[PDB]
Amino acid sequence: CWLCRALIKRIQAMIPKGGRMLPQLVCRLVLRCS
Repeated sequence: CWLCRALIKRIQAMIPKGGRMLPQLVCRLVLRCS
């Protein structure tokens, strides 16, 4: 009478995630024109 321990380890595999590069430098940083 347990098994539920399997659903829990599942959440364990779904905890991943991140992202976030933010490459706006050259965009508004250059605008040399000259």
